[PDB]
Amino acid sequence: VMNRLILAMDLMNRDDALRVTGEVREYIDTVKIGYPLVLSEGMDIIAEFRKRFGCRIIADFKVADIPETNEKICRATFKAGADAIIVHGFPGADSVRACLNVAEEMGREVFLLTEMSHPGAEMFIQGAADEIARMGVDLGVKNYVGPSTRPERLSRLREIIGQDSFLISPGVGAQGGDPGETLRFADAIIVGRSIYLADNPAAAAAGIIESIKDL
Amino acid sequence: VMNRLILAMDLMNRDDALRVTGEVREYIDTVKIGYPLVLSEGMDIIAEFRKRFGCRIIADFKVADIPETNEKICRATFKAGADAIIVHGFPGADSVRACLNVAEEMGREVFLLTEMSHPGAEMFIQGAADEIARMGVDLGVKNYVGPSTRPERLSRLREIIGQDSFLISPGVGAQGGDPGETLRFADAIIVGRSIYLADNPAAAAAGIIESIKDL
Ligand SMILES: O=c1cc(O)n([C@@H]2O[C@H](COP(=O)(O)O)[C@@H](O)[C@H]2O)c(=O)[nH]1
Ligand SMILES: O=c1cc(O)n([C@@H]2O[C@H](COP(=O)(O)O)[C@@H](O)[C@H]2O)c(=O)[nH]1
Repeated sequence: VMNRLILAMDLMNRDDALRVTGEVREYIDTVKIGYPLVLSEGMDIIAEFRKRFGCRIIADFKVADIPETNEKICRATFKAGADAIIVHGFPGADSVRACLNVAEEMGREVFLLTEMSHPGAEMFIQGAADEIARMGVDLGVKNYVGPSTRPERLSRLREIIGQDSFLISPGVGAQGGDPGETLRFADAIIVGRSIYLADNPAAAAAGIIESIKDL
Repeated sequence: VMNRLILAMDLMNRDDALRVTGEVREYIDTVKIGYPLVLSEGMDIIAEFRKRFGCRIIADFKVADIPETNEKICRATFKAGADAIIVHGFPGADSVRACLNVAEEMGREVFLLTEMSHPGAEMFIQGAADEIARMGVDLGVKNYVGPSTRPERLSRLREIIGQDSFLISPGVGAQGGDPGETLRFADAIIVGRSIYLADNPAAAAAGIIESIKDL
């Protein structure tokens, strides 16, 4: 992705989301849109963004249902124009396979979320994360999400998925993660509040890119 | 809930969803609306249903993000009129607490999803489910979701949460679960395809209720 930086656009107002995304567009080529924005403004926001900014859109819907419901969620999401969808691995292989099947049918991609970045991830997800990543490899998953807040875990996850797999990583900035250290293992970093709550989002994005280019 | 039966309305078309829900309204008082319908027709469908049918609406969004994002998802969901939201417990206590805080602020309820009903739930969720339920009890959660497909697990979950807690259970019908056996442990059953794909949804609902009344 452009500059290895993905914007997590979690503002819940279309006008503010459009303003900030437009201000930082020269620095990115991929926007992660999740439920905070979609549940506030509608699924049409995905095609609006894709068109207005010509960016790729990753729908961060942390899909985590039974296979049959996961298939429906993925079909609705790709119909709305999303390029990729983020899926939880913890509900198991059949639930992930259902998403992979719809992505294959529709010419799109699935990102598998392994370990999460927040403190509570240590309770149950962390202990299962290596196995979730191995499950991804066995299912043919090529895109993964891992935590900026725990670079030693990001390293172990990169070890499991290999160098050919694409790995993106949230938790940079507000949650404490560092751009440069995270990019030692991930291909791209996801950044939300550090950019969208900044007094000058473009300056915040530029600052991050400068520290990345130096790597 | 009326007749201890909750309709899982996972049709993706507003006209079909309204038709089926209207046909079975005399047999229920609670409709579970999830992402298949919301991502296809918009969040306004929640208030439309609540108004048209005078039913309680559980938003089955399997919330499974970091605390900050979970708070935003819950606020948007309750603003749309949902009476309750279903939250995954696998992501940990801070993520669940964020949802409980918004429900307290807005006078609504949180249902904690413990073990899931599909086969893949055996891979990672089942091994953590008793602990997820105990976490719910420690956080003060009073509403839970457990699997119709594994009544021995539903029994163990009921044992952990106590008799005062409210427990609802999906996996009845299409996934193999039985109404009567499930109601030995759960307060209400969730039924989707067995009713909404039936040639006569009202007859299917009536049939289930007749077998429930006999209990
Ligand atoms: O483990 C994970 C997975 C995520 O998708 N995310 C998501 O990435 C973004 C992080 O945003 P922020 O930079 O404001 O902390 C949010 O949209 C969040 O939902 C995360 O923070 N941790
Ligand atoms: O463990 C769980 C948790 C759920 O919410 N569900 C949900 O309950 C419904 C089950 O519907 P059905 O009766 O068609 O199998 C679906 O909406 C599904 O997403 C489930 O099946 N298993």
